[PDB]
Amino acid sequence: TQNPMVTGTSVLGVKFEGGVVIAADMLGSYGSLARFRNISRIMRVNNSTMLGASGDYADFQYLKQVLGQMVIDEELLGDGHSYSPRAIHSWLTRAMYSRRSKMNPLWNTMVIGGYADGESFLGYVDMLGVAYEAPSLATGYGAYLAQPLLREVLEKQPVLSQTEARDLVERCMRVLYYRDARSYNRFQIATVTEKGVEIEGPLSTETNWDIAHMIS
Amino acid sequence: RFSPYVFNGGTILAIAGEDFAIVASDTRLSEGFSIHTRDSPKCYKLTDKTVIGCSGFHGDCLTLTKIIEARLKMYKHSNNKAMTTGAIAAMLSTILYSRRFFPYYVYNIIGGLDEEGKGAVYSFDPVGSYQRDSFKAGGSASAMLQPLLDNQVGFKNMQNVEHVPLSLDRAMRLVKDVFISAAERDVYTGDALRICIVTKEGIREETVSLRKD
Amino acid sequence: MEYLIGIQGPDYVLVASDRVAASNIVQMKDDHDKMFKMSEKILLLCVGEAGDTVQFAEYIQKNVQLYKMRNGYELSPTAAANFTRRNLADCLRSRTPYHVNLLLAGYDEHEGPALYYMDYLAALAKAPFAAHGYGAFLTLSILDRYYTPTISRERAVELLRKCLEELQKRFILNLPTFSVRIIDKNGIHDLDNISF
Amino acid sequence: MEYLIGIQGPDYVLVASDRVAASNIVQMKDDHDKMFKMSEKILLLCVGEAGDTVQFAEYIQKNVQLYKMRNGYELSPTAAANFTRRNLADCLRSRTPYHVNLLLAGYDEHEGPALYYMDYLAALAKAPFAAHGYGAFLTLSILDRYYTPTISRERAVELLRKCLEELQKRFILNLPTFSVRIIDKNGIHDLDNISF
Amino acid sequence: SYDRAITVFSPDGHLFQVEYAQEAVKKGSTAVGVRGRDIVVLGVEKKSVAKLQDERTVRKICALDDNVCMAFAGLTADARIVINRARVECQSHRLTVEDPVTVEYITRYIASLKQRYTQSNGR
Amino acid sequence: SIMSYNGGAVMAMKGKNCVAIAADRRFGIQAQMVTTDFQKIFPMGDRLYIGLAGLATDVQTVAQRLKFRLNLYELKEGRQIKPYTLMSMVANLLYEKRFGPYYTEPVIAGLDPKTFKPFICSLDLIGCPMVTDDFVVSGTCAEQMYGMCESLWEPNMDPDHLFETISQAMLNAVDRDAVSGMGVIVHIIEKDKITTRTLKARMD
Amino acid sequence: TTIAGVVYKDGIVLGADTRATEGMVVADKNCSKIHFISPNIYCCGAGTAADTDMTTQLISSNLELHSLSTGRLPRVVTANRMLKQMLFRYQGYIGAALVLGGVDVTGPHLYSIYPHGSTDKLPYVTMGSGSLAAMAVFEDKFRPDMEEEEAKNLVSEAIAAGIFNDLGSGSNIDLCVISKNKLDFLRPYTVPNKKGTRLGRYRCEKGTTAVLTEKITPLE
Amino acid sequence: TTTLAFKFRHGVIVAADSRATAGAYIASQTVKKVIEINPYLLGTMAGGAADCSFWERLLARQCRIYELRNKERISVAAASKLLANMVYQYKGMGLSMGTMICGWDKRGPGLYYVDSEGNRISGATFSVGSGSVYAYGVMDRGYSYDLEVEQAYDLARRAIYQATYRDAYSGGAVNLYHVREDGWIRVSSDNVADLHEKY
Amino acid sequence: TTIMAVQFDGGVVLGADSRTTTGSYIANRVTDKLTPIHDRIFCCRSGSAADTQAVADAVTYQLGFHSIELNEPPLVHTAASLFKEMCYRYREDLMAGIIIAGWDPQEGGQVYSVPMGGMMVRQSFAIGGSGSSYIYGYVDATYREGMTKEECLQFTANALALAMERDGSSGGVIRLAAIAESGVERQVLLGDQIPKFAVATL
Amino acid sequence: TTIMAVQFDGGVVLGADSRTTTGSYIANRVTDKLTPIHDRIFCCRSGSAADTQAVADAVTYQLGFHSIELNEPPLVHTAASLFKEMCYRYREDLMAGIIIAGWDPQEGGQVYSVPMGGMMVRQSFAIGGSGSSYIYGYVDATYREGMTKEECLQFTANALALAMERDGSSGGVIRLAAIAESGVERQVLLGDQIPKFAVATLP
Ligand SMILES: [Cl-]
Ligand SMILES: [Cl-]
Ligand SMILES: [Cl-]
Ligand SMILES: [Cl-]
Ligand SMILES: [Cl-]
Ligand SMILES: [Cl-]
Ligand SMILES: [Cl-]
Ligand SMILES: [Cl-]
Ligand SMILES: [Cl-]
Ligand SMILES: [Cl-]
Ligand SMILES: [Cl-]
Ligand SMILES: [Cl-]
Ligand SMILES: [Cl-]
Ligand SMILES: [Cl-]
Ligand SMILES: [Cl-]
Ligand SMILES: [Cl-]
Ligand SMILES: [Cl-]
Ligand SMILES: [Cl-]
Ligand SMILES: [Cl-]
Ligand SMILES: [Cl-]
Ligand SMILES: [K+]
Ligand SMILES: [K+]
Ligand SMILES: [K+]
Ligand SMILES: [Mg+2]
Ligand SMILES: [Mg+2]
Ligand SMILES: [Mg+2]
Ligand SMILES: [Mg+2]
Ligand SMILES: [Mg+2]
Ligand SMILES: [Mg+2]
Ligand SMILES: [Mg+2]
Repeated sequence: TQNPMVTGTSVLGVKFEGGVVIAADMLGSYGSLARFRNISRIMRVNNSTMLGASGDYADFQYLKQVLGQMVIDEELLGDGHSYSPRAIHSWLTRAMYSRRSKMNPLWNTMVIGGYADGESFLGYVDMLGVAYEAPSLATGYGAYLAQPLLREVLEKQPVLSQTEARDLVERCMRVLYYRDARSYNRFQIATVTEKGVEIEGPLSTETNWDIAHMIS
Repeated sequence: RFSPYVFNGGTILAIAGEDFAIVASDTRLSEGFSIHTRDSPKCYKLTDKTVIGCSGFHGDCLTLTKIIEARLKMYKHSNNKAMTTGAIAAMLSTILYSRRFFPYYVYNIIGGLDEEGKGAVYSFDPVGSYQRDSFKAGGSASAMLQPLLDNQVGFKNMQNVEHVPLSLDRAMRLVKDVFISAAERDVYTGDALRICIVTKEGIREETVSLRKD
Repeated sequence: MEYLIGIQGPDYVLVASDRVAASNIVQMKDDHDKMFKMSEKILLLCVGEAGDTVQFAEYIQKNVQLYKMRNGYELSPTAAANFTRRNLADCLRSRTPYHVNLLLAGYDEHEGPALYYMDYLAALAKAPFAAHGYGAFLTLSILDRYYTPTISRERAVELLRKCLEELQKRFILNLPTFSVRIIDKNGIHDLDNISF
Repeated sequence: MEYLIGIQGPDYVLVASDRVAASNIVQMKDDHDKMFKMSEKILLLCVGEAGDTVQFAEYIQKNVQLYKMRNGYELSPTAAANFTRRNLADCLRSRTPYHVNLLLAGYDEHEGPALYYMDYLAALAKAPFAAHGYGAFLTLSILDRYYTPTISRERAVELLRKCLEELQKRFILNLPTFSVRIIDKNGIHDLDNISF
Repeated sequence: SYDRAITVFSPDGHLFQVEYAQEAVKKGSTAVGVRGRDIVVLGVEKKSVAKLQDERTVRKICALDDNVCMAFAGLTADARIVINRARVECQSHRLTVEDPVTVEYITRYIASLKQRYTQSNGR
Repeated sequence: SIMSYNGGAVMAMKGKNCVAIAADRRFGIQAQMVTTDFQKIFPMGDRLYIGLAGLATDVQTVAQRLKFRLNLYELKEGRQIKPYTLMSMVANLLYEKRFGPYYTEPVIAGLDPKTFKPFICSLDLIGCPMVTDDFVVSGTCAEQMYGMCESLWEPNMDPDHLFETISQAMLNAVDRDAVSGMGVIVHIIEKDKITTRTLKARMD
Repeated sequence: TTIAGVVYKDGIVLGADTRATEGMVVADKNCSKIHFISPNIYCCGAGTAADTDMTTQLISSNLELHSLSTGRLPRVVTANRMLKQMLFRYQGYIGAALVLGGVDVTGPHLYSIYPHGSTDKLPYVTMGSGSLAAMAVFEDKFRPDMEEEEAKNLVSEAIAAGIFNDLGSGSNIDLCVISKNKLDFLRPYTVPNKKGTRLGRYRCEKGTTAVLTEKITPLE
Repeated sequence: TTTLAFKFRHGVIVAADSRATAGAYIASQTVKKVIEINPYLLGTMAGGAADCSFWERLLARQCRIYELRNKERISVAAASKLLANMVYQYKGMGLSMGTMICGWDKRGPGLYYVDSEGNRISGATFSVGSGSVYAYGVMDRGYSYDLEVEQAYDLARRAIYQATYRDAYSGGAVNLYHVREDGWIRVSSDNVADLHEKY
Repeated sequence: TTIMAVQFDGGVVLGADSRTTTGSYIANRVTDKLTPIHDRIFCCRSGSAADTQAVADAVTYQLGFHSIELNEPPLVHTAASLFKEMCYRYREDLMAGIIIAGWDPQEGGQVYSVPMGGMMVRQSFAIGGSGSSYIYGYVDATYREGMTKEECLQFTANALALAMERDGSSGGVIRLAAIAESGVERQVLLGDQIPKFAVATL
Repeated sequence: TTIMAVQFDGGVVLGADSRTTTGSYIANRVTDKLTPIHDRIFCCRSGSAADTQAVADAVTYQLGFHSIELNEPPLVHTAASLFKEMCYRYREDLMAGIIIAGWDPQEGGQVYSVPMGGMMVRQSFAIGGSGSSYIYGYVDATYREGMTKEECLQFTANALALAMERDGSSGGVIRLAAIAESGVERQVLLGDQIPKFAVATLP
C-alpha cells in the first residue's frame, strides 16, 4: 500500500494476572466517512494468540489470510509444537520490515496479545518493523489518549485482575469515543487466558453529555 | 509519500579500560513526542567477550542485531571458533556497507575485550566507516556526553593533572554522571540507564534509574 | 570573480585588486579599477554584484567627502568603516540591499594604519591582512604562513606577489594584472601594476 | 572548460588541446594530454565529463588496436570515426551514455588528411577545421577569417597560435599551455607545446 | 542449451577427449620454436604447398599483440578461435594494467581457456 | 542554518557574589575563518555585560542599537540600568522584529548596580527571556555546552572556582564544534573588579 | 507544554508544567507558564513563547487601563475579546494558544483561545503538546461542582499525565487557584522530577586552565 | 579534511589531518586518513570516510590477488586504474571519494589522484579535501622536486597545519608518511596544538 | 460540522451538531454553533471557527447599531445581507459557510444560506457543513411543504442524527432553537434523546 | 456513478444509474453498469470504466473455468473472493469500487462490497460510487430488516433517484436487476418512471 483506503483507528491492550485483553472498535473509515460500521479488527490467531490491527483494513485482511493459513499448515503436522505468541510477533516483525524494505508497506499498526506457559505476552509491530513489548499498548490516537491512563493505573498497581483490566479498557474506549473523530461506539474486547481466546461484542460505552449545559 | 525511516531515540556509550570494557545505554524508546516503552535497552550481547550498542531507527536496530547473530553462528560453524571483537567489527563494517544506497539507520558502538584481554571500543557510522577508540558516545545525547569524556578521560584542556589509568570504579561513576546530565537536557534520554561491564570473568549488568519526564 | 587583498604593516596598508571585468566567458576590460578614494588617507575596495558595487561605493564616497566639507576635517578610517557598515546593515533587510564585499584601508594620524573587512551581510572585522573572492581561498594561507605584524613595505610587496603568482599557477580564472596602492601618513600612493 | 582545435591542410591535420585538468576553482594538473593515439595515423581528442572521457576514448582505442591485430591492417580515419559514432549513438539512449565531445584527426594513404567533429549526441561532421569548448566561441571566427584549403603547415601553426593568443587575451579561464601534434603520411609528430 | 558432459574420466584416470585432442595435434603440420640469445624463431611445415594457394591466407604464425606471437599445430579452425580470444585479452590487459602482457601472462590465459574446455558441459 | 553561517558560542554562569561570561573568538564564513579576535561580549555597565552568538552582522547591530537605547535610558533616568531591566529592554528590541528577526540569541550576565546580587539570563531571537540560577548557553554547540555545564556547575562557587568551571565548560564544548573556537575570552564580574582573560586554546 | 484548566464549585483551577524546549533539547526546566492578566484573571500559555509572553503582557496592560478607567474589577469576557480580536487580526501568525480563567461579578469563567482567534467557553480545557494526555484525565475523572481540593488533585493529575507521556513537557506542576475570596498562585505545586546525584567531583583547582592574557580592572 | 601528497627526488610524501565531522559536530579527531593499502602503496581519505575505506580495502584485496597470480607487485598506474574502474560504475549514485594513490614501482615514485567523479590523473603534487585550497597555497610556494628529506617533511607538515587553521572541517593531528623505494614509513604524528606552539 | 434550518408558518427551526475538530482530534465535543445575532435572528456556523466567530461578532455589532438607529426590530434579510457583504468581500480570506435564520414582523420566518464564496439565497430549508453531504437524499425525500413547528424540530433532529453517524467531523449533541414572534426556545438532545437508526447487522 | 445492492429472503436486488462522464461531458448516458459474471452472479461497477470492465472480464473467465471444473454453480462468495484477490493485488494500478451480488444454492442471496483498496465485506445492503455520499442518510433511515423483493426494488429505485438528482456524475436511467433461484429479471426505469421528489420551492 502506498495510499491507505478503508482504515481502522486505535487498538488497545493490557496485561493482567493470567492473561491479556485487547480492544478495538468495529469501524472502517474512508477518510472522514464512517463507512463500514460492523467489521472486526481482531483475529484469533491460535489458542494462545490474538491480534488487533489499526490502519488499512485490506492489508489487515491479507495478513489474516496469510497468518490463518500458516496456523492451519502447522496444525496439519500434529507434531506437538505450536507457534507461541512471541513467535507470531517475531514473524510479523519480519514480514512488516521486509515489506517496508521493498518500499511497499502493509499499512498497519498491530497489537499481539497472548498467554503461554504461565506468561502474558503483549507486543507491538508497526508498518516499518518497529516492534517491542510492554505491559500495555495503544496504537493511533490511543497512544495519546489511552496510554497515559493505562500507564498511570499500572504505576499504582502493576498487577491487575482480569476484571480490573477489563474495566480500565472500557474507560479508555469511552475516552477515545469522546475525543477521536474516527472512532465509533461499537467495539469488541478479546481476552486470552489459559482457556484460550474469547472475542466479545458488539459492545458500547455509556456516555455522559452533562457538559453540554455547562458552557456558562 | 511513505518514509521507510523514523527516529526512535537512544543514547549509547562505550569505554575501554586496561582489562574491561563498558557498554551503556538508556532504555527509552521514543517516536515523535511519545514514549513507546520505558524498558527497551540498546545493548546486545554478541559473545562472552563482546557487546554492541545500537541506536537510531528501531526497525533497523532489530533487523541488524538479528543479522549479526546469524553471522556469528555461521562463522563459528565454518571456522570452529567464536568471532573475536575485532573480526565482529570488520564484519559489521561490510554488513553496513552492503546497504550503502539504502542504509541501516543505526549508530553502532562495539565494546569488548581484544585478544590480549584488553578493553576495546569500535565506533561506526551508518554505512560502516569505523575505528578503534578509547571511549565513544553515540546517539541522541552524544554531543552532550562526548565533551565531558574528552575532558575527564582524555584529560583534555587540563594542566598540572597526572594522566592515571582509568579504574573501573571511576569509569562507572563517569558513565552514571554523563547519563544523568544528558537526561536533564535531551528529551529522548531517560527512564533508566543499563550498564554492561565486560571483563575476563564475563558480562555483568547494572541498572540505574533516570528521570521519567 | 574578483580578487581583493590587503596587508597592514606597522605604518602602512597595502592593497591590491585584479583589473578584470568579466562577463560570461569573456574579459570585457583588462584595466578595471576596484578601488575608490574616500579621502586623502582612505581607500574602499568593492566587489560583488554589478550595479550594486559602484552604486554603493560611490554613495559612501560622496557622503565621506560631504562630511569633510561640512566639518572641515575628515572621518577617521574606523569612523568611515562603521559608517559603511551602518549603511550596508540598514539596507540588508530593506527593499534595496547591496550585494557587495569590501575592504576598507586607511591611515589615521593618531591610530596608524587600519584594514577592515566586510561581507555583504555587513559583518565588520579589523584584520592585519584579508582577502575577498575565490582567489582568497588560495592566498590566505600564504599570508598566514609568511606574514608578520612588522613586515616592511618592500617585503610586503613580495608577499603580495607570492599571492598573485599563486593565482597564476593554481586558480582556474585568467587574472593577469593587478592594481596596487599603499597608504601611509603621506596619503595614497599608486604603485606599478603587477602583471603577468 | 577544455579546448580542442583541429586544422586540415592539403596533406596534414594539425591538432591542439589545452593541458589543464581543473576541479572547482583549481587547476590540478598543467601537463594533461587530451589526445589518444588510435593507430599510426589517427588521433582521437576527447573532452567532457570526468570518467566518461577516458573510459570512452580508451574503449575506442583498444577496439581500433584489436581490429589491427585481427586483420593485419588499420582502420581508415573515416571508418574509425564511424565506429566511434556508432558506439556513442548506440549508448545515447542506454543506461550508460557517455558525455564526451570529440575530434578525430587522421591521414589515409589513399584519401589524405581528414578531420571529424563529434558532439555528445553523436552527430558526426567532417570539417576543414573545428573546435570544441567555450574557447571555440572565441576562435572559430579567426579560423573562418584566415583559413584557406591550401594552408601550409608553417602558416597553420601561426593560425593556431593566433587562436591560442586570443584565448589568453579574451577568455576568462586560465589556459596557459597547449599540446600540439600533426599527422601526415609519415605518422603522428609531436610539436613543441605552445605556452604562455 | 546443450549440457552433455563431453570430457569425463575413464577407468585408468584417463580423459579420453583430451587424449583425442592431442591426437589431432599430432596430425597437424610440424611447428618448431627456438629461443635464441636476443632472438626467438618460429618455423612451421606449410601444410601443402598447392601452387594455386594464396599463401598470405593460411599462415600458421600469428601476432597476438606487438610483442607476442604464436604458432600452433592441430585443427586450424580451433586455433583461429583461440588466437582471436587471446588477441581480445591482450587489449583488455593493456586497457586495465597500461602495460603490454608478458609472454607468460598470455600463455597462462590461453592455457586456462583450454583447461576450461576440458571441464565444461557441452563442449 | 542561518544561525550556523558564522558559528560561535557564548555562555554565562552564576557564582556566590559573582558572575562569569565567556565566548569564542572566531569570525568565520561557513568553513573559512576570517579573524580570530572577534568581539561577542559587550559592556552594558560597569558590572553588566551582554554576549551575543549568531549571525555576526546582527551580533554587531543588536549590540550597537542596544547601546543607543541604554545610553538614552541612563541619561534620562540618571541611574545605571538593573540587570532585569536590561533583559526587558533587549526583549522589546528583539520582539519589534518578530516578523523579520535579528539572528542572535543573547546572554546577559551581571551584578545589580545597587545590591550586587548576581544575575544571568538568555533570550531567543524574538525576545523570549529565560532567567536561571546556574548557567545559560547560546550558539552552534549548545548541546556540548549543556553537557559540560550540567556536569561541572555547582552552587555558590568562589571567583577562582567559577573561572575554572566556565573555562573548562567552554574549552571542551567548543573543541567538539567545527565552527566555534579559535580562542576563548572570559570575564569574571565581581563587586570591586572585572577580571578579563583569554585562554590557551586549540586553533583548529 | 501541558496546560489545563477546570471550573470547580467556587472558582477556577489552572495548571501548567514548567519545561521549555528548543528543538528536542530542554532550554528551561522552570519556565512560568501561568501569566497574570489581572488580580482576578490568569492565563496559561502554550505555543510560541515570545508570543504568549508579549500577548498576555499587552492584554494585561490594556485591561489595567480599562479597570483604572472603570473603577471596576475586569471581566473574563473582556480579556477573551481583546485576545481573540488581536489574534484574529494577525491571522494565526501570533502563535499564542491560551487557557484563560478568572472570576468576575458574574462568577467563574474558563476559555480556550487559539492562535487564529477562535475561542471556546468550557468547563475544562487543555492545550499544548501534552494536551491529549491531560484531556484523557479530565474525560475520565472530571465531575461538575468539584470541591477545591478535588479540583486541584484533578488538574495536577492532568498536568502529570502530560509531563510523563509527552516529550515536550516536564519538570514541575504549577497551579493557580482563583475564587471570589482568594488567589493561590502555587509555583511549584509539585516537583515530580529531580536531577540524579553527581557521583564524581570535577572541582578544578586554580591553574588547571592555562591562561594567555589577563587584565584586572578595579571598580568603585 | 585536508590531505596532500607530492613526488620528489626521494619518493613521495603523504600527509593528512585527522578530523571527521557530522554537520558542524566534530565526530572524531583521531581518524587515520592515510590508508595503508599494502607495504608499497598508500591511499588517502577525503570525501566519504566509508567510501574511501571500503573501496581502498577492496583495492588492497585485488592488489594481493594480483601479486599471487602474477608473482610481482602491481604498478601504481595499474593499482590506481583498478580503483578508478571500480568506482566508475557507481557514478551518479552518491559515492564521495577523493584519494591519492602513492607508491614507487619500475617507473619510480608514483602519484595518482582518483575520485568518485571518474577522474584519474598522474601528477607531481596534489591536495584533496575541504582544506585543499589552503594546503595548495603553502605547498605550492615551498615545493621543489629537489627538496631534502627533512625539508619535504617540514613542508607537508606546515601545509596541513595551515589548512587546519583556516578550514573549520580540518584539524586534530598531522600524520605524515614517506614512500621510499623499499616501502613506506610512518614519519610522524603531531597534534596541531603542539605544532601551534612550535610555528 | 452539520448545520440546518427550516421554515414554518410563524418561525424557524435551527440546529447543529457540537463537534469541533483539529485534524481528527475533537477539541470541543459540546460546541455551540448557533449564535444569536439579535433578539430573533441566529446564525448557524460552519467552516473555520475563528472566521465564523469573527464575522458573527462583527455583524452583531453592525446590526445592533442599525437597529438602535432605526428604532425597529431588524429584518432577517438585513442580517443575511450583512453576512453576505462581509463573506463576499473577504471571500479570499475566509472559510465560512453560514445559515442565517430568524423571524421579523414584516416577512415572518426566514432562512438564508450564505455559503462559501458569499452568495446569498433564501430557502425553505438549508443544510451545510461537512456532514450535509450525507443528508441531501434524506432531506430531499423527507421534506414536506406545510410542516408544523413540532414536525420541523423532529425533521432537523433526524437529519442531524443521520449526518452525525456518518461524518467523522460531526457529532456530540444536537443543539436546536425555534424562533417565532413569541421568542427563542433552545434545547439540547443528548445521548438517548438523539434519534437512533439501527446499524444494518447480519 | 451510483450503485447499490440489497439482500432479501431468496435473492438480491441490484441497481445503478447510467451516466459515464469524462470530466463533465457525458460520454454515455445509457451505460449498463450491472455486469453478469455468471448465471446468478452480477457485479455493479464504479470507478474507472477501463479498470472495472477489464477486471469483470477476467473474473468471468476465472469463475467460468472454475465452475466447469467443479461441475457446480459457483458460490457468490467465490466470485467476490476472485474480485477481491485481483482488486487487492493490483490496488496501486486500479480505480475500482465493486459490489458483487447474487444467489447460490448454498448461501442464498448475498451482497459483497469490494471497495477501492480491495477489502471485502458481506453486507445486508451496499452502496457505492460518487453519488453514494448523498444517500447514506436516506438508506440508513429507510432500510428495514425483512424487506420483500418488491419493497427492495422500490428502495433501490428511490435511493438511486435521490443520488442522481444531486450528483453531477450520476444520472440518466435506473437499471435494476433481481436475482433469485428462478433467474435474473432486468428492467429500466426511465423518464417519468424514475421516482420524483419535488424541489422545495418557496411558499
Ligand atoms: Cl460493515
Ligand atoms: Cl478471528
Ligand atoms: Cl599498454
Ligand atoms: Cl534601534
Ligand atoms: Cl467573546
Ligand atoms: Cl506546546
Ligand atoms: Cl591521528
Ligand atoms: Cl588479478
Ligand atoms: Cl595522467
Ligand atoms: Cl573532505
Ligand atoms: Cl616549510
Ligand atoms: Cl465554534
Ligand atoms: Cl459552504
Ligand atoms: Cl455551508
Ligand atoms: Cl464544516
Ligand atoms: Cl463530538
Ligand atoms: Cl446520463
Ligand atoms: Cl470505493
Ligand atoms: Cl464504491
Ligand atoms: Cl464513481
Ligand atoms: K530526558
Ligand atoms: K460522527
Ligand atoms: K445528476
Ligand atoms: Mg515529558
Ligand atoms: Mg538588488
Ligand atoms: Mg553517466
Ligand atoms: Mg571548535
Ligand atoms: Mg580547522
Ligand atoms: Mg484566516
Ligand atoms: Mg489504469
